[PDB]
Amino acid sequence: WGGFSVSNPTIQRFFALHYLVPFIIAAMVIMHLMALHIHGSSNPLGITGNLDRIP
Amino acid sequence: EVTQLSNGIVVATEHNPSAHTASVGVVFGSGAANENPYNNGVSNLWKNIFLSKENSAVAAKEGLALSSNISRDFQSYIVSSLPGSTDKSLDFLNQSFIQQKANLLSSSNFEATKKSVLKQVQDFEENDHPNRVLEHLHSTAFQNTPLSLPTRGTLESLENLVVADLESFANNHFLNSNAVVVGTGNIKHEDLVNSIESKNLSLQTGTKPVLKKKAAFLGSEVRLRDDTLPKAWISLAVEGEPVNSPNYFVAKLAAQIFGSYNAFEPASRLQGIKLLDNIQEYQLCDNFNHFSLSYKDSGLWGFSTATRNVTMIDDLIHFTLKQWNRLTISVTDTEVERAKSLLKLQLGQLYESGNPVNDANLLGAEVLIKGSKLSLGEAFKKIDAITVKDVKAWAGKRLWDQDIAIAGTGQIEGLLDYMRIRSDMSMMRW
Ligand code: HEM
Repeated sequence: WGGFSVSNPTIQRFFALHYLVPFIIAAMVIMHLMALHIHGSSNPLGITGNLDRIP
Repeated sequence: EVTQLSNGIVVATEHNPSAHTASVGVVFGSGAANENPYNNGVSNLWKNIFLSKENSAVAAKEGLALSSNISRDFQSYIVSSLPGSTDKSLDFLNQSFIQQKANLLSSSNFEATKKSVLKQVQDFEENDHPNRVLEHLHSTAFQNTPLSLPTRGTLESLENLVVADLESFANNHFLNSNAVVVGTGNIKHEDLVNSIESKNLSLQTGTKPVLKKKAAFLGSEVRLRDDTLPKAWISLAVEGEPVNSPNYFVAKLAAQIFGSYNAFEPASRLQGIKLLDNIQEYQLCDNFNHFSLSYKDSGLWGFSTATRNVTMIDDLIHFTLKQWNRLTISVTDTEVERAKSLLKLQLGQLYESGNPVNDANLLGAEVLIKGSKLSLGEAFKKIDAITVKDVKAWAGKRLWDQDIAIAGTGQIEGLLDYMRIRSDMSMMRW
């Protein structure tokens, strides 16, 4: 809280955090697409998809 | 000089006193486009019957050599001999091919020829990739139209034939109004006409069947992928010009601009072809060539290539099609000047080779469409008259944003989808 309850020290640090975290999500999405690229997407049949690929 | 007389059958002759051989032949205006998917391969079977062991033996006893050629628009049967014996070739052609066909269509001979042709077609379909890829390109370009039937015939259809199909085809297509009698080498036109007149040499009545559908081009592709082969073979083409088009020679020159390339010959790496500047660095291909093929109803303009770089196919196709794009907008005069002389030498060897069989085939196939044979000299002036504006006008019509046909086999997994290739036919920067 930065104090004894929710007051000025709370909101003023909640906003500066709110501007930061989306830049962390954007960095985790980059790491999220890095783990998606090693093996690729799946298909609804649940079987191998390496036989028929399109760009 | 080329001399043609319409008396009797259309008789064409090209005299060359220097040659030590003479060819006499018959060229028919029917080909693999005159047959249907159920008797496909009847022309090849007729060819192999004319080339059978007994017929060839009786021919070679007199001292004669037999040639047969099957194509989309004509069938050629040629007898070649020494200049003194040119009259004997007519006698053999009359006695064997024309007058009687019962002996050649016996049961045992037909079965043996059928089994040999089946073996040949079976070997072709599995162990000859660059040519069967071109055959599939034809079959996918002109599908459901006469021009797409393979000239050798399919394996499944060749089994169903009997002698009845052969004799029916002979009745329907071997006619006086469909035939040209050709003479090449050391023979005179007057002597040839006199020799024909002494005999009857009548083929049949006439009125060959007329096809109900004219050949049409469809943008399409066929992929025959096989991962047990070491390379990938690819043939790509667009619609071209037919025979008797005003833009025939412009088409051949535009083809000659890009030419052919072999990676292992040291000289062909120094050619003025600018395309090589993009290919040579990463060894994209082993060989390529460019073609402008013309038929009676339509044509094909494109290239064919083979490569072991199975991971860089799209780069090869991309660079080739960007070189094609350059024709419409920014072709330069030096390119055309080099192309003129390269084409003239290219046409020069084709029409002026020593072997008279090629001359006979060309003259017979030419007079069956044009009605006369263009001279070598008049060919050059049209070649020399070609300018940059003509090349741009032809390219803006025939290959700018036009449908394509593709056929490939082997490790063609790197070959991208159809649309990605189709989009490369324009630049989008112009
Ligand atoms: C901004 C947030 C996110 C973005 C932009 C994102 C983007 C993507 C993309 C582009 C793919 C590949 C395409 C697809 O499968 O549809 C993917 C796959 C996947 N994502 Fe996400 N994702 C996000 C959040 C999440 C979350 C929150 C989860 C799980 C709680 C998740 C789990 C997955 C899984 C399991 C796959 C694989 C699906 C498959 O291959 O069938 N993602 N993601």
